[PDB]
Amino acid sequence: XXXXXXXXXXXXXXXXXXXXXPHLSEQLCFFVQARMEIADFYEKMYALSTQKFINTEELVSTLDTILRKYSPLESSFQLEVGVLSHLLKAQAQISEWKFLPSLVTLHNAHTKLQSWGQTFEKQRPPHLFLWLMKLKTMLLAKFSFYFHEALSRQTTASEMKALTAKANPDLFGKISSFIRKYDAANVSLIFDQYPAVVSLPSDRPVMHWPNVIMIMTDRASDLNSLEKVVHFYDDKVQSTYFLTRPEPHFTIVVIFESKKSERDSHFISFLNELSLALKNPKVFASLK
Repeated sequence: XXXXXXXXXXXXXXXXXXXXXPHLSEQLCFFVQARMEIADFYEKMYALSTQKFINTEELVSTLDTILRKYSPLESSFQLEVGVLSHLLKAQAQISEWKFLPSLVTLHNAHTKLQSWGQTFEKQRPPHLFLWLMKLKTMLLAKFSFYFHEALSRQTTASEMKALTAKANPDLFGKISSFIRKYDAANVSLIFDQYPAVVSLPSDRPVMHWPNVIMIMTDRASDLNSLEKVVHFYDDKVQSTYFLTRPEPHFTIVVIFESKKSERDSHFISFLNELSLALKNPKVFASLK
C-alpha cells in the first residue's frame, strides 16, 4: 500500500521489529506474511478502480482464501480484514438485489465498525480505516435506496427515519425533491424481467413501460457503457425519457409527460449525480 494508512502501519513495525532484536519466544509470526498479501489485495482493488464495474464476487472468494490461510495487532487485523470482507460481500449481494442477505452482512460491517469507532474515540484515524468507513456508508446508502420499498413496507416510520438518518446521501429523498421541483411523471429504478423495484411518486407507470423497455433495448450499448445518459422524446405520446445505467443490473429512468430537450443540462446532471453515488469503482479509487 503505497498510500499512508497502510504504510505507516508498516513503518512502525518496520521499527518495532528492530526492537525484538529485547527477548524472543514469538519470532514465528505469519503476521507480516499475512500483511504482505492483503496489501497486494489493496493494490489490486486500486487497479480495478478504472473498470466500468467490479466483480465483487470474485474479490470475496479471493480474500477468504488468503484469510483462512492465517487462522492488539491481532484484534486490529481481525477488524480491518473482517470488515473489508463483510463490505465486499454486501457489495456483491446488493448488486444481485438480495435484500435479506445484504441487510445481514451490511449490519455486521456497520456494527463491527461502530464498535471500533467507539472504542477508538474513548482512547483519543488512518486513511484505510476512514476508507472502510466511507465504503460502508456508500453501501448503506445504496442499500437504503435499492431496497427502499421493502424497507418501508417492513418497518416503522420511526425505524425507517432512523435508517434514513444514517443514509448519506439520502437518494430516495433527492429523487423526491427532484420530482416535486420539476414535476416529472415518474422516476424508477429498474433491475435486470425489467420490473421496477423503486417507483416515484406512485406505482410503476404501466402505459409508459413499452417505451421504457424499447429504449433500453435500442440503447443497450450506450447504457451498458455505464457512463452515458440516454434521452428519447416520443411525439406520438408527447413524453420525454431519460435513462442512465449506474451498474450492470440497474437502470434509472426519468419520465416527463411533456417535451423535454436533450439539452436540459440539469436533468442530465441530476442523473449523473445519482449514478455517481452508486458506483463501486469510484469508491475503490479514493483508496489512494
